[PDB]
Amino acid sequence: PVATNGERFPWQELRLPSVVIPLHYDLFVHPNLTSLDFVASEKIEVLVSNATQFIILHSKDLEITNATLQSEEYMKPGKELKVLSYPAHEQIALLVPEKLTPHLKYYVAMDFQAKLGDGFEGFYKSTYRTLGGETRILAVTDFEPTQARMAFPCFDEPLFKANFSIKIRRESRHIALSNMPKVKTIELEGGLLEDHFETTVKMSTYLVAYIVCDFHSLSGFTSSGVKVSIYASPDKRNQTHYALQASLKLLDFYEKYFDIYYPLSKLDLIAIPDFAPGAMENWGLITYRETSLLFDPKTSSASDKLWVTRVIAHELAHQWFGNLVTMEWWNDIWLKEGFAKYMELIAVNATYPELQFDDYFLNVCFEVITKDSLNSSRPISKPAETPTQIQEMFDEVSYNKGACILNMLKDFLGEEKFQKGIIQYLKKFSYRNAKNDDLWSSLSNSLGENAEVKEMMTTWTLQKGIPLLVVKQDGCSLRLQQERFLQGVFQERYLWHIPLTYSTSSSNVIHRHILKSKTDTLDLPEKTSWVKFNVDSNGYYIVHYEGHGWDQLITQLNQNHTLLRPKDRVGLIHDVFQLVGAGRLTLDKALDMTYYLQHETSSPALLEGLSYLESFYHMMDRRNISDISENLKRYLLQYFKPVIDRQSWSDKGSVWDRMLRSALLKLACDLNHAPCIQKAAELFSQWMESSGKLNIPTDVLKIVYSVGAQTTAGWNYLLEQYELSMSSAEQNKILYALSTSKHQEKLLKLIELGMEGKVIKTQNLAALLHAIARRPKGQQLAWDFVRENWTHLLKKFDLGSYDIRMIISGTTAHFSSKDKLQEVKLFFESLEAQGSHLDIFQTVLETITKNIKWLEKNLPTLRTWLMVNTR
Ligand SMILES: *[C@@H]1O[C@H](CO)[C@@H](O[C@@H]2O[C@H](CO)[C@@H](O[C@H]3O[C@H](CO)[C@@H](O)[C@H](O)[C@@H]3O)[C@H](O)[C@H]2NC(C)=O)[C@H](O)[C@H]1NC(C)=O
Ligand SMILES: *[C@@H]1O[C@H](CO)[C@@H](O[C@@H]2O[C@H](CO)[C@@H](O)[C@H](O)[C@H]2NC(C)=O)[C@H](O)[C@H]1NC(C)=O
Ligand SMILES: *[C@@H]1O[C@H](CO)[C@@H](O)[C@H](O)[C@H]1NC(C)=O
Ligand SMILES: *[C@@H]1O[C@H](CO)[C@@H](O)[C@H](O)[C@H]1NC(C)=O
Ligand SMILES: *[C@@H]1O[C@H](CO)[C@@H](O)[C@H](O)[C@H]1NC(C)=O
Ligand SMILES: *[C@@H]1O[C@H](CO)[C@@H](O)[C@H](O)[C@H]1NC(C)=O
Ligand SMILES: *[C@@H]1O[C@H](CO)[C@@H](O)[C@H](O)[C@H]1NC(C)=O
Ligand SMILES: *[C@@H]1O[C@H](CO)[C@@H](O)[C@H](O)[C@H]1NC(C)=O
Ligand SMILES: *[C@@H]1O[C@H](CO)[C@@H](O)[C@H](O)[C@H]1NC(C)=O
Repeated sequence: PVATNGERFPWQELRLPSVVIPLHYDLFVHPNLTSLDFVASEKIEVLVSNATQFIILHSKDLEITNATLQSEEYMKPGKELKVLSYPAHEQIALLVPEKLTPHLKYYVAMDFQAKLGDGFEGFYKSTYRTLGGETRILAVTDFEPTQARMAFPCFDEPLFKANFSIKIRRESRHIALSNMPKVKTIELEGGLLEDHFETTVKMSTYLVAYIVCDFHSLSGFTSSGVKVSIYASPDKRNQTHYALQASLKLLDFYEKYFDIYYPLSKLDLIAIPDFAPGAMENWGLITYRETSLLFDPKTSSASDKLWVTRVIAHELAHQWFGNLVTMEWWNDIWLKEGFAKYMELIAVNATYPELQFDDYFLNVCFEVITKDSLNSSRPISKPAETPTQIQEMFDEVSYNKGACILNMLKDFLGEEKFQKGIIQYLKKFSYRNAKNDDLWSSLSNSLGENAEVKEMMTTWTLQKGIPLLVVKQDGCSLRLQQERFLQGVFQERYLWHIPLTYSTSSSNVIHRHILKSKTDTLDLPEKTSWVKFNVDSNGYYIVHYEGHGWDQLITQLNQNHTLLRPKDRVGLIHDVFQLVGAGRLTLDKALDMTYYLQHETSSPALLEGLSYLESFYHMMDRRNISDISENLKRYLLQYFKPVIDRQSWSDKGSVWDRMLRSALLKLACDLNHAPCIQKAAELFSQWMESSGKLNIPTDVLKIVYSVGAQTTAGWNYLLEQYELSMSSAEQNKILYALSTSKHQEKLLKLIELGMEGKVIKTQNLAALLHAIARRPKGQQLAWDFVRENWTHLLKKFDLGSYDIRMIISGTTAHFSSKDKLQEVKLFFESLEAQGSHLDIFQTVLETITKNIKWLEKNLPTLRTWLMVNTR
């Protein structure tokens, strides 16, 4: 069953056969950054197991021109092979003239060439702007999951590990980096230089990497002698300082924490200009977006600092979770991505406790629950096959839900027993691969009535959705049922092994009960006012207090809120508003709970609460529901006047202090509070008049620019300043500010530039569209554009890239009318070209219907509740 030139093709599965295992790759690459193409050769030391007529391996968009097979027994230098190509599985078959012999080592050699990548995949070209306005080319790799094969032919599944010796030829004006450090640089006849790189460790193909560029570094050494260097564009070297400092502290932490040294002499962190993902964990050569790594204190803010620290810690943790211990197959991608996200917490809490990152980790878990509460959610670990359905595994479920469900398990086993379990996991499967079950046996065993942790996690990993815990308190006995939590019912299948954590009014001691059933009972050792299940919200479930249970907790908040823990509070605020969407509580209960927030000073809770009230304002503003929006404006500005007026247009104070400032000054300026608009307007006007000279504090930088962008003069100068900027973070904030214009031609212009890709890089287009679509003046525009340019979009990105998923989601999911639901339905059916299908078509439809339902069921309550206040 087969093509191309002619005949049958030996192997039919899209997975490779087990029979021939690579041990080592010699790989020579000769890129040309004027021609924008490359020539290359490799030699794959392979080991046969079963006898065979055909070697099979991956290759894509590669012209193969010579293919020889040598041996050491057998047939010494050396015989030629025939190449069959089968693009539909991205495979090529090497036909041999002789049934190869078991247990012997051969050498597969091919010459191959291709144009440098045109997109964000395989070995591609990126560009950057010099301070002088020069444009400069570099070449870079991104192979995850399956684009190693676009750069050199190989056994491109992450189970087929091997050693890699890379050689790279280059002009004198460039450097070459790769996974390993550079052993030597030999000069050649014609003036060109060639760099030789230490042979790698055993590793998967998706992590192999190499770059050619004219970047400058800053370097440092960890206590363990590792040479960390931070590579970036030449005129951006000042911005590499924080990343160096942090990575140093972080690698020290990770080394000790895991009790496993980082194996390589060096670890490079490079800031690539055209970079689709946030970062990529390429062993010893970690590639990052400039916003994931660079930092300029004149222009990056607290949040940016927190983000850069977070991604650095994420990618450094990958060096152990992923690279050192790789998953067997892409179905279990979370073992890498989830653990890496979890370790951000542990590592950043340890190295940078001033950042208060653990309060922010709750945020990330809650934002998961929001998407995980629909029918069309999926498990963190489900099977995967085709080139599309592997790319579908890359999102936030396999990632954040992963990290939260791990964070739960830390709490249930304690930091010390959890740590010891992953130390053994890492050591037991070092330089090797591991399944889901291999992790659980490692965490249970660390005699003997059993931790049977497998059973507990089978239900959190391989099963969809999230539990709701309902509790009734009749005097001194507690009723406990569990249900699947959905966002529209009145579920017939599911059941979790959910550890529980309750506290009471009587004492603040944490008692623990587990559970492995639909129903259960537990009596408390006291009569008491309230119970609060899920302490600090370290579990990944939602609590509903049926009977008077909710009302007690709200009267507790209004009386003396500090008798609940500050994380206990954010949990309750969250849960209440979600249960309104569930139809288990009524909106007035939720809105009444927001009264205490004029006394709340824990910014976690205060920001959470405000986010719901701001969320409602924006729902109302996008629909033209003026009477409610104008009331909700007025409520937010009068209630919360004290805390708004207490805010300095400054960079002063803690991290949460600075984030609260940015939030509240944004809210005030988004709701047209004349004092905040006039201050912002002054700061911008002084700035533009001085021509970049004055300094807007970084925490009000978005606010000042966005207000400034309402005048035509300001918008045009901001777009100009965008192109000249040397901070990708300032640029980010400028792009937001530009996308808050009311002028339709201006919003379109931004989209057109983002298509064009020269001034506003294409990597920013999805976020840009979503920025526009969020607002009432651009929600239609953005929608029209995405439909009318679907073909035009799908040249620039493949579906289902993260980029395409966020273009669909970001232009549609905020809709909340029956009309627009139909428009989206229509458009989604229309895409039964190859288009249909993606999982995100369903989840958008369910998201829009959720908004339809929420409005019909709760809007008149929101209207009256606001009118009750005004009296
Ligand atoms: C990728 O392709 C480039 C051309 O597109 C090539 O640049 C060229 O390099 C040669 C020397 O290496 C220059 O020619 C020189 O040599 C001849 C004698 O053989 C002399 O007649 C000339 O005076 C000169 O000394 C070309 O001038 C040069 N082209 C330019 C404009 O720079 C790159 O070297 C290739 N890159 C790699 C790394 O493969
Ligand atoms: C491929 O990588 C492996 C490690 O994954 C290398 O094996 C190391 O070899 C040295 C010298 O024999 C030993 O001291 C180490 O114990 C090995 N590493 C570990 C930690 O197991 C091997 O050198 C590489 N192979 C090639 C072809 O160079
Ligand atoms: C190779 O050998 C073993 C027998 O030892 C067999 O089980 C395995 O299937 C063989 N590989 C194939 C697919 O021919
Ligand atoms: C394949 O191309 C190489 C280029 O290095 C050449 O030396 C060789 O002669 C070619 N193969 C054969 C069998 O001629
Ligand atoms: C950063 O500033 C220092 C001193 O002010 C200067 O020497 C250097 O050129 C600057 N670096 C960059 C990349 O702008
Ligand atoms: C946060 O960090 C400190 C150590 O710096 C520790 O006392 C505390 O237990 C940590 N919490 C978590 C979630 O690890
Ligand atoms: C959830 O919703 C619809 C209708 O109830 C159902 O057909 C669908 O299969 C469910 N979601 C998925 C993708 O399982
Ligand atoms: C709230 O309760 C705390 C703890 O007893 C107490 O210190 C404080 O004075 C109380 N304040 C109010 C507002 O009742
Ligand atoms: C939307 O806003 C416009 C401008 O204020 C207003 O004229 C119109 O009444 C609103 N649309 C509807 C149908 O309410």
